[PDB]
Amino acid sequence: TITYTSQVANARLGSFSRLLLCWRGSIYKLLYGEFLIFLLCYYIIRFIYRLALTEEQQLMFEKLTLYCDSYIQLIPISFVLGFYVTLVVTRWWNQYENLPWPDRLMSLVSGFVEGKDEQGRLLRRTLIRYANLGNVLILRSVSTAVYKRFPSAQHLVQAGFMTPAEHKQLEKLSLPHNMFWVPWVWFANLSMKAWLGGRIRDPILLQSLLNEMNTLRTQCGHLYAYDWISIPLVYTQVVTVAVYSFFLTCLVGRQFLNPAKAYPGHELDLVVPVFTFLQFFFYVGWLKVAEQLINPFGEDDDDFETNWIVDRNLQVSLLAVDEMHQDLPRMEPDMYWNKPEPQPPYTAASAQFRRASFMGSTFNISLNKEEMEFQP
Amino acid sequence: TITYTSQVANARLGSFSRLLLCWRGSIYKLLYGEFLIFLLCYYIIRFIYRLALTEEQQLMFEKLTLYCDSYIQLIPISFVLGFYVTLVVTRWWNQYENLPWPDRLMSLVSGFVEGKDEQGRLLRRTLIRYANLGNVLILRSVSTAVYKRFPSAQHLVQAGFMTPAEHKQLEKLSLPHNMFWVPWVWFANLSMKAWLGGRIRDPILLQSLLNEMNTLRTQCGHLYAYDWISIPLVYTQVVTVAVYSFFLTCLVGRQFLNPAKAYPGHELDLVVPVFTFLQFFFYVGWLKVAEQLINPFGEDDDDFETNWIVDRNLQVSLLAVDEMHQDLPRMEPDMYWNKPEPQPPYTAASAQFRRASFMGSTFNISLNKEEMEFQP
Amino acid sequence: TITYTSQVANARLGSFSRLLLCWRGSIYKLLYGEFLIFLLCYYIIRFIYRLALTEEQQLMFEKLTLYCDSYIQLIPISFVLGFYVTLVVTRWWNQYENLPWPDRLMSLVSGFVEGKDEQGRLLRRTLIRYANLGNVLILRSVSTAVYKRFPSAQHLVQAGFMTPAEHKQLEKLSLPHNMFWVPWVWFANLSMKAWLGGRIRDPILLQSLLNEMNTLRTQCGHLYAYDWISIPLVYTQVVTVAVYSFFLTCLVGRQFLNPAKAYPGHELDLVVPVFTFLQFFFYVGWLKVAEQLINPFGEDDDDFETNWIVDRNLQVSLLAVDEMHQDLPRMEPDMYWNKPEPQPPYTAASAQFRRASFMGSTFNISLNKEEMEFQP
Amino acid sequence: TITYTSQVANARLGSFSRLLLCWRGSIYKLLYGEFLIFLLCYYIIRFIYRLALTEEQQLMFEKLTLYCDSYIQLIPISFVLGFYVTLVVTRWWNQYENLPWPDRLMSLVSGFVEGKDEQGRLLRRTLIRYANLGNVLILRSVSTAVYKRFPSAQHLVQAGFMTPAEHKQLEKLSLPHNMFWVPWVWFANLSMKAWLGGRIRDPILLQSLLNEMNTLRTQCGHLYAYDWISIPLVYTQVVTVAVYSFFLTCLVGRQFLNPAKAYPGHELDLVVPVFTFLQFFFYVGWLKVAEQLINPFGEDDDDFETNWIVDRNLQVSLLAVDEMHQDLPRMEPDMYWNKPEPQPPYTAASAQFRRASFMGSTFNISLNKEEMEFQP
Amino acid sequence: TITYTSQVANARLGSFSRLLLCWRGSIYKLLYGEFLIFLLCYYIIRFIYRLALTEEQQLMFEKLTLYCDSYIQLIPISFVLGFYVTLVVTRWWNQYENLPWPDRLMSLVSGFVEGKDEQGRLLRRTLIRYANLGNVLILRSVSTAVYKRFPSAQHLVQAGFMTPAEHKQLEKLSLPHNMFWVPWVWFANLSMKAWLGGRIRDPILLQSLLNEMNTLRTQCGHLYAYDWISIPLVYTQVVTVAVYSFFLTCLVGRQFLNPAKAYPGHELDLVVPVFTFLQFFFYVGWLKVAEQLINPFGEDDDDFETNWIVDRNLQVSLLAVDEMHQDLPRMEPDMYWNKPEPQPPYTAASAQFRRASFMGSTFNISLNKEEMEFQP
Ligand SMILES: [Ca+2]
Ligand SMILES: [Ca+2]
Ligand SMILES: [Ca+2]
Ligand SMILES: [Ca+2]
Ligand SMILES: [Ca+2]
Repeated sequence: TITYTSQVANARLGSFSRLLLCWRGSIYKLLYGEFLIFLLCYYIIRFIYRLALTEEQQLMFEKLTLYCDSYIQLIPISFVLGFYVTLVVTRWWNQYENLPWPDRLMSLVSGFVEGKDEQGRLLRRTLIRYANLGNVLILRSVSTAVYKRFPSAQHLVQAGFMTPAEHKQLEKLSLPHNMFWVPWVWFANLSMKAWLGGRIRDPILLQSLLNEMNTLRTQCGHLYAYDWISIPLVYTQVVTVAVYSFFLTCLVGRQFLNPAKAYPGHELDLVVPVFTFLQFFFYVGWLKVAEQLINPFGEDDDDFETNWIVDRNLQVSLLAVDEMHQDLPRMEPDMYWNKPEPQPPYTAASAQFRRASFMGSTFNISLNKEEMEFQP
Repeated sequence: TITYTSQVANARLGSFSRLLLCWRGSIYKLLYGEFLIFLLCYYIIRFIYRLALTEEQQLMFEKLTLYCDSYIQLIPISFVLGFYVTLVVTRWWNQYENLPWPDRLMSLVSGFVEGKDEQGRLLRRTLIRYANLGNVLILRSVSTAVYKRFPSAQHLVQAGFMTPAEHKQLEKLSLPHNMFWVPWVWFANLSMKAWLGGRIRDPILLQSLLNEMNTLRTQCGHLYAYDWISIPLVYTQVVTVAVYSFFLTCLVGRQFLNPAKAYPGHELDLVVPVFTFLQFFFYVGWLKVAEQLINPFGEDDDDFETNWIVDRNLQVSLLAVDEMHQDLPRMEPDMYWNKPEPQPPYTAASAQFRRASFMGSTFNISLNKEEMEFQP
Repeated sequence: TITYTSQVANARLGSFSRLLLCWRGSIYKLLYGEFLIFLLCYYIIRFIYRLALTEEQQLMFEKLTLYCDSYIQLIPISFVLGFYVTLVVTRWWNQYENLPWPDRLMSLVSGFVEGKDEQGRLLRRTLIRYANLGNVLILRSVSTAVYKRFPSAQHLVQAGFMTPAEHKQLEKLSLPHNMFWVPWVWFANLSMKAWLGGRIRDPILLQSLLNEMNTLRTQCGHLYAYDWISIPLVYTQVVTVAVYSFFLTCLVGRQFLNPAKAYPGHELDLVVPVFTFLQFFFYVGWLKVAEQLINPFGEDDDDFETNWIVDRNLQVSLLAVDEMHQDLPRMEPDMYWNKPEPQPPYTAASAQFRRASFMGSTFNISLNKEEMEFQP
Repeated sequence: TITYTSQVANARLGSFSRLLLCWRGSIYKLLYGEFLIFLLCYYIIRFIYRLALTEEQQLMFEKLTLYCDSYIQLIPISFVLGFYVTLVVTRWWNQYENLPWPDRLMSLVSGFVEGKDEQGRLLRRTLIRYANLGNVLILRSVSTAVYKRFPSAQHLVQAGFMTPAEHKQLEKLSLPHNMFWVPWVWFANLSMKAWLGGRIRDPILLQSLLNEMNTLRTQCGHLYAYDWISIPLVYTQVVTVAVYSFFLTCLVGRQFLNPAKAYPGHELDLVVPVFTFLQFFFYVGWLKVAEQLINPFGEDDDDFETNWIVDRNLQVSLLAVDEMHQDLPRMEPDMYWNKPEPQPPYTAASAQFRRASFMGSTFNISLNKEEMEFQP
Repeated sequence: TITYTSQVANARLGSFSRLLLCWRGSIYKLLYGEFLIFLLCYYIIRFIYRLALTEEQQLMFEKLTLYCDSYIQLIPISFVLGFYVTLVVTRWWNQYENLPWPDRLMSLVSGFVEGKDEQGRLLRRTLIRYANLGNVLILRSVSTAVYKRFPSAQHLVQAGFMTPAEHKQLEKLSLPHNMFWVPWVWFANLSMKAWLGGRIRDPILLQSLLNEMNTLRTQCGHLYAYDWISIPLVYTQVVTVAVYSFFLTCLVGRQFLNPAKAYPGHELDLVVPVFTFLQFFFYVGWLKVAEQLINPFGEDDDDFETNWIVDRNLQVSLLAVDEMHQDLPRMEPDMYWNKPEPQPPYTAASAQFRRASFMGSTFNISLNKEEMEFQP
């Protein structure tokens, strides 16, 4: 993930132009190889035309170039690119929104599962670890970076996400499917056992715990669904062929012809086709947006930091359920204990951000005395 | 379903160009016959024009071709196709999202329904089987593959999805409607009976079970609604007529005219309309996307794997509710039992994915000593 | 509602072409009268120009055609139609999604409301009938077909949806508003009475029932809102004028002038404007899609089957709450009682749909021995 | 709000054409003044050009007209208008969807708040009046019509929405913010008091009441947010500048030049620029749609009927919570008491709407005996 | 945040025209510097071409001028700008919708947390302060104005949002991540303590409180996600490159060539490219919309008022949980105590807004005696 929120916080002079001096996750980094290939082919064709071709062959090549330049518009690359990229971006944000965060579940577990002793600590840690194990299983099934980190269940055991007993259990229940769903059944059964054993005081608390776990399960199922059901290959091929055919046509239709013939478009000859290169950047970068966002769990610069998410979730959930359980800061009267209208101060750099309350768009409407009189 | 997520994980050089080589569920497989027909018609017209027509006929044909060429417009067809395809793709993804997964309900059943004895086993299995039976009924109503697998309720009984007693009850209840709703009423009544018999210990747990079952029922109802209420036939015919009128006009407007006549745009006389064929590929593939995705439960290569979904749901739900009930791995302290900040290790292949935590976009904002001072 | 899902299940050769031979709910059926009027006007203008203009007249009619045919492009017909029809289709699907289905509420009632005696039967039937009565009241307020079926509350009483006592109570409560909301208050009060009388065993069950009933009420309110708040009249008029002015201009801009004049494009008199007719079909059908879907509760072929929905809902809900209450099939061990991995059989027609489970896109990633080794 | 649903129920001949004869909430009513100003400017410029200008001044004006006519483009304005109007319409429908309806809360209050005596009547009426008071406060904050009806809290007291005691309490609680949130705190505290006093029999019922009240609070907050956070003024100015620059250019670029000059675009002047006026109609009406819908709580014809909504909500909620409390129609067996399959009759006007049930798209598939046999 | 809802309440004459006289948050304020730079470059190029080039160089520049003009298109730029700006606007509205408001939680806390003594006051205030502290932590993480107001946790303690004990606890819990999640765990633990101590009378009320707190936590997590996962830098660079390349080509393509050369479209030599400047305004403002809305928490005119939101939330929540707890206005019969149909009066200004109730679109349908007769 490449973040430039701090850079684009305000709409300053050349705000988006300053972002053109970036390399990581940039259009240059994404399409420099394709641009080099296109440049090589373009200049190879140019040299072939100027040198190898005879006079009649050159005349035929010039007619071909004029014809290709005239027929290029008949490729609606922009229409298809816009629609396809919109679809890809929507799927990308949905896939992010389906990333499971254990914060709500961990707060519920810390609040509800009682016991400051070893048994209570173990129960809370086991529940949060089941949640994290399910999340990590789905993530390693759907993300190449997570898979490289944990290429096997033995790797998961060594990393601490799974105990040897849990690994042995997963083996006994093994079925010819992805077993990311097992930790949720484990969580349900362990929560029921805790409620029956008095560690969870009420069925409403148990139900809340299971509701949070089920929300996480739905998120993981959505991640699996996005991984499995790819965007239609036919649609992807349609967009790809459009872009590639456009630029393959440009390779012959944007060659500078010998000025001796003085064709309307080719009176002046400069070696570099600057506007063809600009079109290449525009269209191929538009395509690269989809090429990078189609699988947001790869190893691209703008792909999600799944490994960091996993590490942070483990740390935060374990800390919340173990060290933060029934461990609260001292409860004392606050700064505004007897202040009817608290007014937190402003710093010098923030004093200009003090605004009056907005009371509604009708607040400033002016009416006469007779206008406001109720009628019988 | 055709999956290429592995292939498109990273935005490598020519990633979509590599996908262009796939055959299954591809644009070539979808439109080769239509392309053959279009090519045959185009070249029949060409041969007629250049072999049979007299001089006057040829002059009239050239005038008509020049007249036709101006009519062809890309904007209207592009708009109609883009909107129709966007609607079709949105409906296709919604239809997938309405596929019922019994994971949440099965975890709830495994947790809440008590009893390791034969009666408890039977109760849990019957509940999960009612859920799966409703799912399979709707799926065989809406999916041709599932229907071919289970062409009759007797086939459902033979496959083990429905018992002879359940089949008899369904026949007794038969109404002139799709009876896919009966298993949900059965599930509600059986859950109420289990709660009254002490197998379910709390009405809160009963309510959670019924909420999950009702979510499944709503998903099945959405599947039925998508199967029943097709996209407006008028809209489908409008898009089809747009595409066919465009290409029928092309069949003449794109004919190469005798270059001797020195017509404005017909200098070069190639035998193949390369750009017209590229337009055919793009637009007919865009239409084929909607043709394939309009009914995602058919037998297309890109259609859903309803049979696999049914089998996996049955196996997973039965295992969870029967073998996984109150069967948990030993609860023991984990690797980070007394590690305040656990740090799971990284492998050699994943060490490059270790990232520092993102602490916010305002983190790096610099302020002076005076700027950070509160004012009264 | 015209269903062609079975026909468009697979993307076959001419899949959408075969849909052009349909009559009910078709473009021809929708716009044949408009096309006939346009054709009559066009051929009246042709005859007027060819046999009523002296010559200077003919010369000015030519000049008017060579002007209308050129400024015709000024109309943003495609943009307007696309953007308006997208909104119309979205509203149409939302209106369908707000159709109340009593399946969840009826399962909840059948389960929760206890008593196999006459009083229990009456209570369950009365609750489900209140739900159905509210649904039918809103449907007859918003749908012309349902109103024609039940043009009065006396008709509702004669049809069995409302009791004479309920009709008298409605007349007693009558306010100068649509009284479709009364059955929901009746349902809430009857459920409270049933809980107080011991027929409902728990406030949690009562809350679940009221949640389902309130979801139904929200759906009915959304139906009322869609009926009341029509799409902006200015927005509809803009698109209507855009289409009508375009096709009124075409009447004089797409005429075949005298070939003697040798006007460019006007040299050949084909009599029949094939492309003008194709454009008429395309655009007027794009507009007819919105015309038909703007009120999905009218009497068009593609409008919702509100009467069938009412009948099916009544029958299904009554059966579920009366005949199916505490009436379950015998609970016996299933076919896979002791089968760890059940595998339902495949028929000959479906054997090709047996697929290997998808284990994730990272499943086939290959790594070296050192790549998978954890580092310190 | 202008309603034409009954008029557009069926897609009849000229269904949308018949709507061009309406005045209220019409494009004519919205843009007639702008059209008159534009016409005056156009015919001032035309008369200056053919009268005041000298012989070479006319040539310069013709050159300017051609130069301007070249730069009049449809796609940029069309695209910006489409996107902006789509956003405006989405916000308009969301703002309607956030209008609070007290129906669910009133049904819950009537059911749960027990007691047919004076204390119970007062409690139920006070709760429903708190809900209505919050709704009215937000409505008078966000709607000009509601503000004009109730320009002060004293007006609210006189109208009966607030008691003098509630007005005094609001004055005591006065903060420098909009105080529409106070009635929700009042409702929560009164509900807790009622539960503690035995009037509400269960904390589950209390929770349901508070959930409905909080849903209403969220709707009111969304209304406040839409009132406060307007669409970006930059975006509005961009769209306005696009439209106005277009039609300011059209003032000179669409003048009828001298036909004798034989200019390509001007061989026949019609005095009245019919197509220019049609473009003005289309684009200015498209912009006026957004102008009217940007604030749907104004006083336009198509703006929401907030005053009627307030009146109806008050009347319906008070009736439901006071007169309909534990007042049910006599519970008696219905018409289909012992009818296994009820079939309500059809009138002569609706007999054609009787339909056979839809059993699924796979119902009609035909399979051979060998094809339907399960394989080992 | 710039509000003009009161200005655009009604669609009046020049409604959006009067919005062009605004400076704050205006297109002029956003793009004046860029327009100045573009103008300076354009006139530098013009002066060079007109006073420094020789005859042959001027001829070459003239040819390059038409070459550049031929290499300019509007369709792709409009398409990409429209889709990118739509995405940015959707994200902007989502980011606003994820701003946490403590209204529902504060009402629940005031209702449920019992006790008018100091312990109860302290408990309620501490819970509401935990919610506000979490909100403020996320806000200072994601918003530059809030960060400048509270550049440190010491600043938060000095402003009263955090106590010294809470600050010490946060330091003790410090992890290498954003610690904005700690207050939710604190809230859950304090709520559990309050329920166990009898301050919360029921686990149902506890569950409601925790559900509201978890909704706030989800909103804060969405704010963090929007701050962290920026829109793809490739997409941003693509849009920026499109716009900037378009105008870079325009710099030379829109130069006014020497009129003496009588080029196709350069007869006039207006010194100011009025239409090029209008296009600059249009497109650069369309881009500046996205530039301003990409980070809605900066310090732009149209950016959210996070500081005011924080202050208002603190004041309102503290008042609601402390002073408004069990402090209700006297419950007395209302104005319509025994009026079956209350009719609040209308003022002279709003008398015209009194409307008859909408009874549905089928209300005015007319039927015959035979038509409305039920059939056998
Ligand atoms: Ca990727
Ligand atoms: Ca299909
Ligand atoms: Ca209709
Ligand atoms: Ca308005
Ligand atoms: Ca900003």
